[PDB]
Amino acid sequence: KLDRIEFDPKKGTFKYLSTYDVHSPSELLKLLRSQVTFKGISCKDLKDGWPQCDETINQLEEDSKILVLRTKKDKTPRYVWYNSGGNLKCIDEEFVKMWENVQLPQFAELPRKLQDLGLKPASVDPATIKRQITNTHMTGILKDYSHR
Amino acid sequence: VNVNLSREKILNIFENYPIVKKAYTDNVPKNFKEPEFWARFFSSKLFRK
Amino acid sequence: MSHSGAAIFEKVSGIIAINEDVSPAELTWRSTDGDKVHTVVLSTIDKLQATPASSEKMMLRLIGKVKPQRHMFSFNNRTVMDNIKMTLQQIISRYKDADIYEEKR
Amino acid sequence: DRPIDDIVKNLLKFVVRGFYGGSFVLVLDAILFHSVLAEDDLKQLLSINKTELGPLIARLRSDRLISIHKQREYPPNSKSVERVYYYVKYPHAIDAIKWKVHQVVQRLKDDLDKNSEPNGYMCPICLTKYTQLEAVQLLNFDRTEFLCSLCDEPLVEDDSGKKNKEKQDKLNRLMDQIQPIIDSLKKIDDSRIEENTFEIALARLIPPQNQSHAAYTYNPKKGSTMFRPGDSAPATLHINITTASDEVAQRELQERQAEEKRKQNAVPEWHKQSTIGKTALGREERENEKTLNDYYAALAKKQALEDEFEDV
Ligand SMILES: [Zn+2]
Repeated sequence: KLDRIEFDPKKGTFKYLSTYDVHSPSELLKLLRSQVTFKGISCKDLKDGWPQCDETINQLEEDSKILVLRTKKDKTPRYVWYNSGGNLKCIDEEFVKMWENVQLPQFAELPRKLQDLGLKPASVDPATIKRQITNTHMTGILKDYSHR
Repeated sequence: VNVNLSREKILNIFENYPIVKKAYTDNVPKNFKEPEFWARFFSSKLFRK
Repeated sequence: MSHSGAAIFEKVSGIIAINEDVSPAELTWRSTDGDKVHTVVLSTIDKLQATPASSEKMMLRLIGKVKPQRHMFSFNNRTVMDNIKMTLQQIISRYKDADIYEEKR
Repeated sequence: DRPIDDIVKNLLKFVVRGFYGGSFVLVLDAILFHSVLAEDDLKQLLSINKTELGPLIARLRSDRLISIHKQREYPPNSKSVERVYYYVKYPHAIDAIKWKVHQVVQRLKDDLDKNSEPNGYMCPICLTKYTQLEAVQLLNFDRTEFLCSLCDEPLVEDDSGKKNKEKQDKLNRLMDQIQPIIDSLKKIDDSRIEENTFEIALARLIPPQNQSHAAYTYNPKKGSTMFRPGDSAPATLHINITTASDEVAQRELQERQAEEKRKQNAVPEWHKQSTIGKTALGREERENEKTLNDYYAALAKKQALEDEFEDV
C-alpha cells in the first residue's frame, strides 16, 4: 500500500522505489530542465537509490552544466539547479577584484556621467519624471443634452 | 455588429477563392460547426488579406 | 503573453492558461507544484463575471449553464486580468453564437 | 514578448556568473526566472538561511542589479506586516553594468600608462615614495646617492620596471574575456527598453510556492500624494446566415418599414377633404405523386460568495 515500494508482477517482487528515478547525467539534466520553478532538488534524496552522486555532480559542475550549492563545513553538493546561462567560470579572479573595487556613483547623477563619456545612458534622472428656473413639473424628464 | 450571409454568397466565395474552400472542407464538420468557421474566418487575417 | 498568466484558484497559486488549439477551447489551471489541476470546458460557460476596475479586488468568475457550476479565479496584475478577460470574451461570445444558431435551427 | 528582453537577461546572466560568486547566481537566477519575489519565498527556493541571504542581497542591491519594494500588507487573519519584494530594473542594471565595464577597462589603461613612466624611488626606512623630480632635490652634496628627508638615508629604486608587458597581457585577456558584454550592450543600445516597476513586473509573475503568505498584488493607497525616492518610473462580431425563407422575411420587414416611412409625411384627412358639411368637434396530388413515383420506379426497373460583479 505504500508509495515508496514498487511491485513486479512478472516475478512477484517488491522494489525500493525512489523519489527521483535518475541513474545517469542525462536523466538528471533533463529532470532539472523539466522543473517549472527554481526549487532545487535535494541532493540528500538524490543520493538515495544512486551509489555515486558527488562524482557525477562534480563533473557536471566542471562542465558548467548545472548549478550546485555546496556546504560550508566542507565541499559537499546540496540542492542543485539547471544552468540556463553560459560557462559558470569565465572571469579571472584578478578582474573580479577590479569589479569589486569599482564603486558606482549616485544613481541620480549616473546617467549624466555616461553622456559625458559618450556612452548612451539607458536611464533618466528621477527628478525629471513629472507626476500626471420654471416648469418644475418635469422633475427628471429633462435630459442634459448640453453638447449635441 | 451583424453581417448577413446567404448560401448563394457562400458558394460564390468558394468559387472565387479556393483557399477558403480548402480550409472549409477539411475542417467542417470535423472539429466544430459551420457558423463558427465563418465567424472565425471573418475575424482572421486571411479574410482581410 | 495573452494566453497565460498567474492566477489564484481556491486559495492556491498557479498558472492559468487558455488552450484554443484543441476544439472546444478549454480553460486549464495548474498549480505550481502540479499537485492540483483544474480544467473547464468553455462551451459550458454561460456568463463571464468580472470585478469592477474601481475595486481593489481582482476576481474573475465563470458560471456554467445548467445548482449551476461556478468557477472563480483571482489574478495579480490588472493588465494580466484584462488581457485574459479580453481573450475569454471572444471565446464565450462565439460559443454563445453557436448555441443560438444550434437552437434556432 | 520581445527579443530584447532575452538579450538583457543573457547579459545579466553572464555578468552574475562571471563577476560574482556562486550563491549570487542562485539568487539572481531565481529572481530572473520569476518576477517580483518575496523574501520568504526566495529563502525557501534556495534553502539558504536569512543570514546567508543578507550578503547576497546587499551586494546585488549595491550594484543595482536588483531593486527593492516595500509595501504595507493587511492579511485578513493576521496583523499588518511590511513585506519586501525583489525584482530587476533593466535600465538600472544596464546603466550600472555599462559604467562598471568602462571603469575597469579605463583603470587598466590608466594603470598600463602609469607603468610606462619611470619607476621612481622609495626610502626603505620610512617607506615614503619619491618621484624623480622630488628625489633630485634631496641628493647629497657629493651628488652620488639620493638622501631621504625624514631618515637621511640612501634611497632604493622602485619596482614595476619589468611589468610593461605584464599589464599589456592583463588588458589583452580582459578585453577578450569581456567580449560578450560589449556585444550584448551594442544590441541593447540599438533597441529601446521600457523601465520596469513592481506593478509591471507582476505581469510576468510565476508563483514560487503553492500557498505563499506574501500577497503578490500591488494595491496602491487611494489618492495618495506621497512620493518615495526611486519609486516612480517613466468589439464583438456576430454573423447570421440568411436563407430563402429568411430573405423573404427580411423583404417583408423592409416593406413594412417603407410603408411606415411614408406615413410621417402623409397628409391627414382633415387636410385631404374639405370638411364643412360634417358635425362639430368636441365631447389528391399526393396520391398522384406516389403512383407516378411507383410508375417511374417501374420505368427505371423496366429500363434497367457574494461580491459586486458586472456582466461582461
Ligand atoms: Zn626615509
